[PDB]
Amino acid sequence: RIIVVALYDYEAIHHEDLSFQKGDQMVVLEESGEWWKARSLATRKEGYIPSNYVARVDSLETEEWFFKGISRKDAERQLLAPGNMLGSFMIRDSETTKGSYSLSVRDYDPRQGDTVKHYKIRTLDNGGFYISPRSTFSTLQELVDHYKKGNDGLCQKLSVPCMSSKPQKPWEKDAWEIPRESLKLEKKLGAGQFGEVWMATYNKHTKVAVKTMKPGSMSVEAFLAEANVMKTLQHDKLVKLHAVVTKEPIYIITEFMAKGSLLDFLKSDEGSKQPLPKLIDFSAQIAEGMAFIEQRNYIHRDLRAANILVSASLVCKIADFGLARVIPIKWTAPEAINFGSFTIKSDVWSFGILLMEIVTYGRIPYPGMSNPEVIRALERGYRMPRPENCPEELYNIMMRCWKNRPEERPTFEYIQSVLDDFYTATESQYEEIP
Ligand SMILES: COc1cc(-c2nn([C@H]3CC[C@H](N4CCN(C)CC4)CC3)c3ncnc(N)c23)ccc1NC(=O)c1cc2ccccc2n1C
Ligand SMILES: [Ca+2]
Repeated sequence: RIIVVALYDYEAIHHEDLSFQKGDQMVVLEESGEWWKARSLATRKEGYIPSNYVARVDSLETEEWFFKGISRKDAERQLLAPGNMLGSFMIRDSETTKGSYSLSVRDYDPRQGDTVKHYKIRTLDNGGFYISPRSTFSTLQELVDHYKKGNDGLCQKLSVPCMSSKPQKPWEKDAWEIPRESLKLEKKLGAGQFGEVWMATYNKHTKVAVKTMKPGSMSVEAFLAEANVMKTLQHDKLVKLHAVVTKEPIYIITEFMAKGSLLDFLKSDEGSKQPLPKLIDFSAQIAEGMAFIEQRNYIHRDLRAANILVSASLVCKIADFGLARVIPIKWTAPEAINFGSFTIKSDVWSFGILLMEIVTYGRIPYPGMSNPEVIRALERGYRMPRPENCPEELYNIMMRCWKNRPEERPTFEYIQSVLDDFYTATESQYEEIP
């Protein structure tokens, strides 16, 4: 008999899903991935729940101050998000020391400003935890209680856990292919050569974006096999593919991103208020999604700010992964223009051009130059000059992306790592403490 507790409130919106409140316990009847079948102990109702809204009773996940599967760089992002404060903290899974835990605390340095600091939490036998050998605790819960009153060596005494908002509800179960009838397409957001993008609603309670495909050269079955495969390549930095309407014209359904494209966003008023570190943070999120593509041995083919989407919390996600592989020379590598050699390394070239888009708040690449003019300039070894608000070191990344030989271009794994810690010396990623 397996009992889970509700981490968040959930209101049912489908046929068989259960509503519940935070703290509700439930008996697990089935584990089916995204949705579990359960019995509420509160309502005695049987039905489906999102499994990301529950954790085993008394597991660490149930604690306000604990964040499962969260990286150094995400801890920092979350802790730097609106809603938090000096001393805001989390205990999380250690990223570099598998099986152990780390503390992340919101701090403030005069010389640099709001920062997040990291402390290794240490474990062995005894089942105990210490950050510094003298100060020892039986449970993680005792550790947090300590560094809540007074900062015994810590940069900052702990105040309140980091802020969590509720996770995205998973798409309805068994609803990869849906009837068109399930959709209300409410606002045309854009339209072009291959179809349209619309703001829609799926069965009344879910806002989605819908891409409608003009019937083209491509087959129907040939288009769905790619979507089918693309849907399995889920990542936090790729827009979520939810569903498809298989009858012509093909509708593609993704999560809705509140801020539209990175390009429009950068050019908006709020866009122009983003300081360089944030612009750098955006690049790092994009590099992360591309690291993932890279590691799975895939290729985007059409990387640029028009194909990056911004959520309302300002999370960047790569869009149109898969599409340019079924179906703009200024973002394309010379080998790809000249011979059609598209590779992860030609995506790397595109990433450098996008990095320039971000630093220039959406200015077109090679301003005042035509496509032909660009082709020849690059052949003569020209590169865009460093803009004003661009640190030399950020510009060197761009230059490395634009090496004429594709083999000499960095990997996205290395770009991400450079972008992630652009203001942090390796030695300084984790605080010391006697
Ligand atoms: C639902 O499908 C998609 C939707 C979007 C999308 N575009 N826009 C704006 C962006 C600015 C635009 N415009 C810019 C210019 N300004 C001036 C006006 C506004 C208007 C439209 C959005 N706004 C909010 N949420 C969204 N999800 C989107 C992008 C890609 C896909 N599809 C895929 O990614 C995809 C297709 C696909 C096909 C096959 C396999 C995989 C596949 N995938 C992952
Ligand atoms: Ca250190």
